[PDB]
Amino acid sequence: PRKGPAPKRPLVNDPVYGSQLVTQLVNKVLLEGKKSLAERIVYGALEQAREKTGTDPVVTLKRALDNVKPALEVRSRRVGGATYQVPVEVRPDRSTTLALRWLVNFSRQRREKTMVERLANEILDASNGLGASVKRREDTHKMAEANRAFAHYRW
Amino acid sequence: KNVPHGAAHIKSTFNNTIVSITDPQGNVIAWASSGHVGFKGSRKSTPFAAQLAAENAARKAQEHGVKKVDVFVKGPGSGRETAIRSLQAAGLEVGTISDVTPQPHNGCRPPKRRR
Amino acid sequence: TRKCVFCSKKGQTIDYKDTALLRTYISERGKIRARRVTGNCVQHQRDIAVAVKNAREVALLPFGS
Amino acid sequence: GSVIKKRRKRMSKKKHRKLLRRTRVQRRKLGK
RNA sequence: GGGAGACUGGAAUUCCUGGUGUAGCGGUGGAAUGCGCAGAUAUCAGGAGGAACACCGGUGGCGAAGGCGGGUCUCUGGGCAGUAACUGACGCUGAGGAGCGAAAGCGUGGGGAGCGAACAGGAUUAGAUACCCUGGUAGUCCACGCCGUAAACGGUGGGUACUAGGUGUGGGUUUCCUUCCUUGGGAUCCGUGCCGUAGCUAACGCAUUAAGUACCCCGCCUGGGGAGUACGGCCGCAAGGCUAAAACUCAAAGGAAUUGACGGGGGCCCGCACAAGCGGCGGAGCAUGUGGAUUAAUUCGAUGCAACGCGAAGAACCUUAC
Repeated sequence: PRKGPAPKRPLVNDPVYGSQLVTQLVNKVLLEGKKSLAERIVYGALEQAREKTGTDPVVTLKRALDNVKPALEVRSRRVGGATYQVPVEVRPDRSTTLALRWLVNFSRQRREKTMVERLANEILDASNGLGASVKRREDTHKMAEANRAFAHYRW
Repeated sequence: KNVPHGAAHIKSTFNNTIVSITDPQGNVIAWASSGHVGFKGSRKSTPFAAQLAAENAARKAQEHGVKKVDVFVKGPGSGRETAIRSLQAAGLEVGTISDVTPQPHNGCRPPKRRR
Repeated sequence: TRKCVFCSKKGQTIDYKDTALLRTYISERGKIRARRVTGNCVQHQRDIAVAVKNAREVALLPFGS
Repeated sequence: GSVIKKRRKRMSKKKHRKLLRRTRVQRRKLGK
């Protein structure tokens, strides 16, 4: 990656829903190398959302991630052995990536002792805006806006 | 006391930062220092310490009832802009910023340079 | 490169009393402007600097406001 | 040139001046 | 900004007096001596004193060199150009001699803010009579005299004539376009830089500001040390300066440039080097190898990266060398 940016990977269209957000989520939640189990977990969570909200999964997940999609990030730059925190805006792709990473990483903390209901509950909470992903988003924007001063390096 | 319009003096050197809020006649009503906020040694030369000192001094000035403040800044800056932003974020209104640094006309002898 | 406005025929004489002509050549802080910026010759630049110093010493221009 | 030459000269001069300082009172006593 | 004398201006540092104000300030790679809580730092007002003169301000001006810039006044030295009226070779150099001569240093009497040899602490370190930090006397400053040295360097004595040019810049006279202002262009005299032929040089380099081509005069050199030392002499209050050897010892000491190597010297470009993400080690138990102690040996090798689930891809006897 020293010379130039590597070409971006293509995304296979999701066969059941047609939008790649769900396949991105199932690829991220995948671990130990198993597509079927992760697929069934995500599908169970989505169908629990179906039976609990009564709306279409695609649009509800869309505005949930939009409401948990971050806008700015903080980056470290070191001079003379001392670090500086600079705010940089984020491309939407990495914004959605980080939001989904937060969701998946923190979906192992709900205390209802099953992963599929964990995902359904956190997806619904983010849909309602009371989820912890909203909390991390607000914390990130607080960090970005509070330390907006240190940006004269222009990066 | 009730002074609705005062002045701010920020002294930013390479080893410390001192913030003083004064009356328009110069009487000091509140002051905070980079080592007064729990920083000892070189740690009190950083911009973060300057921000905390500015916030603390601004708080103390606010309980005396000050609204608008003018800024005179002095010294080789490390925490100048940080202190200005910390004063702004504490609710005070920064009217004017002027750099008053004593610049001799070639009198006296500087100490010998280090090696 | 510009020309010395005093080397011209209509160049006004340099007087230490004349606050406007001297203030043309002092910066916003009161310091005298360099010869490269103004574009006058060595002789007239020396006259300008001496006149500005004279004006400063009699409280007609500030000592570096 | 080379600074080795000035180095030799300076060392000789330094040693001689040190010797002169070491025998000041004796030299004044003898010369007088 | 060539020199001398007198008067005088502002910024800033320190100290003193007085308000406000509280617990820190100072310093460093990090600290600690140190200064404060008996009122420091910080912020205002008043006062005392000394030294150096921001901006103009540069490879720009002046001086024989050493050197010279806050302002004004008084006294005073040199240089350049134009005219060419005047004297009519009165010129050049100069052994010895005389004068001037940075800084440090010396004598007498003042002055003393800042800085700061010496001297005290603190820190680093194996030790630190140092580098770094906190204090700090002589001195730096003024008047009058001494000393007479510097990498006092262009490491290049002074005078004169000649040998292609290009291009910056400081001072002065004139011609042609003239808009008649402007580096309008040219011509010429005197300085100060860069580049460049011919020529010179061991090379680097110099090159009309010669280290080229020639004439006049002075100073100086004869292998490296011993040694710019001893002895004698002159000068100085002193420190010391000037003139200046021999015995002995080495077979070299030097100058410039070439190729490698090296640097606690740089600049670009790469690698899962960083950043970005996934999963771990460091916590628990077990299995090997290793460092450590033992007895009879606990067989030997292996020691950052590049030794340590490595030799040894299989130790009850054999393997085993104990």
